[PDB]
Amino acid sequence: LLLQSPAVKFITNPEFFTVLHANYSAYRVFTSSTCLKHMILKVRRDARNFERYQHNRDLVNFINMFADTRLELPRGWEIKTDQQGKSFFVDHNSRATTFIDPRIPLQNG
Repeated sequence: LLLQSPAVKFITNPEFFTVLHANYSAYRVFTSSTCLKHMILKVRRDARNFERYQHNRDLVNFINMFADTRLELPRGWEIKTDQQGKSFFVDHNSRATTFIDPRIPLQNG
């Protein structure tokens, strides 16, 4: 499940670590964690782990560091927002909701 999600595509992409190192603060979040780094490495080894960790707040916040909110949302996605302005993302294509912004890199192999 979720093997074609933007988050799995990004985390398991050949160039994930290049994109990570190019974002210094994201690099700090990854490098200095224990649990987040462990979860990212588990997903990279076995992508089934992403669905298992999909709503984990630290994983969501980390992947959202890479979101480019200047881009259009991809076809079929909708943003909804909290009274507190927290955004969530509905992929009406797969009828699934996530806190992770689909406008993250490394989506196409």
